[PDB]
Amino acid sequence: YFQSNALPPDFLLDPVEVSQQLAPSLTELVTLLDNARTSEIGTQLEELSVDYIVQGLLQMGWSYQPTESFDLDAAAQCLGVVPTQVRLFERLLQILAEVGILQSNQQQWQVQKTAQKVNPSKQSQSLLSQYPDEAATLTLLERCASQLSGVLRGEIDPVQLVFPQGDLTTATQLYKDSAVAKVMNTIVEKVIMKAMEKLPPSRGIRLLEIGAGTGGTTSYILPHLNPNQTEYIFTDIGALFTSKAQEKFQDYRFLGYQTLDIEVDPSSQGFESHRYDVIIAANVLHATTSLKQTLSHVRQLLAPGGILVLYEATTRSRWVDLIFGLLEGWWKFTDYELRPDYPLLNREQWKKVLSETGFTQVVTLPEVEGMAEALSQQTVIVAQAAS
Ligand SMILES: Nc1ncnc2c1ncn2[C@@H]1O[C@H](CSCC[C@H](N)C(=O)O)[C@@H](O)[C@H]1O
Repeated sequence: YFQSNALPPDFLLDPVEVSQQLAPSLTELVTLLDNARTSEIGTQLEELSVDYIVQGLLQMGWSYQPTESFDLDAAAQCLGVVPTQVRLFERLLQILAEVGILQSNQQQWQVQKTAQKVNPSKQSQSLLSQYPDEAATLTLLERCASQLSGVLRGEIDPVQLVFPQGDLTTATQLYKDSAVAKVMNTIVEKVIMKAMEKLPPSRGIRLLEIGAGTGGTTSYILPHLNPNQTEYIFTDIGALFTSKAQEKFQDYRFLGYQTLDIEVDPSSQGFESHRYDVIIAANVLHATTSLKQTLSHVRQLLAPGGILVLYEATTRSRWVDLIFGLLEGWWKFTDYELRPDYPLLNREQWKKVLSETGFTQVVTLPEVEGMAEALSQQTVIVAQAAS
């Protein structure tokens, strides 16, 4: 029975082996997603996003006419974009170019077509009656994007728009109970419960969640953990998040709460190096300045042979730009050799930097043949600390 608990968690299954065994469960799980419905709603949200950008630009006095060329800074200064929001402002122009309203050569911008009248809020409500199931996303897009000009002009701290004290959950319902998040979060749970199904009765398991928010992904895991054999450290950079979560999860008695900034050495923050079996980071690692230093801090927490579970969006999204792209974390990135103009990585980029930062046996999920395109826009990545 008893082997020494000081020795590494050799009992953990391999991510590839976990992926193999869950494969039939995933082929049934991804068909529960509506191919057309989540595709329809995705396209329309990208069209709505344009409306919000045009609405916001006009409210700042945008007066540029077709053929006219302007400089990015000059336009920012004209419309009153505060200096810290010009990165976001550039991306909003890049989006107008994708749809043909603007064109870009050099760092100069030329108007192609005059933008027409928009009422994105009237159209938002239409979408809400059509698709009440994505109400969290439209409500949050409404609160953040219908205030874009306030944000670009620095009159609103976007934190109060995305994560105000009186409402941290709306941003979590997006991460937790959207159609796609339900699939991805179930994978996170099934992966974690499969990886540990060989845990000796003699040994406890230690999990640590980075950037856990108010527990969007956490809530999928906790119902399956064995309180007698588990320690679960709920961390976030913000104390308001851990405090709301402690309220939500108060009757799970095996939970620890603590604050962690994954951009600074976790050992300087009260965390033991290389003594966590499983690290969860859902939708957080991208929001840092250097993925290599961030992933090296993550690696520093993992026991030899321990498991990282990552949940990340992998594609550009205009409606996401109008919510989380308002925040500092979205544009923190400075590792331009890897991330030239957007904080997110695709599946192949994530595998690459993970192998460079001391991980192996990297799996990306789901990978099912006829799955919805929307399942290719997000991924669960499982990787093993390379002993
Ligand atoms: N540098 C950092 N270190 C740790 N957490 C961070 C961080 N920067 C941002 N975060 C946290 O990352 C979270 C992104 S939203 C949280 C998502 C969460 N997994 C959920 O499903 O609810 C925020 O709560 C934010 O506070």
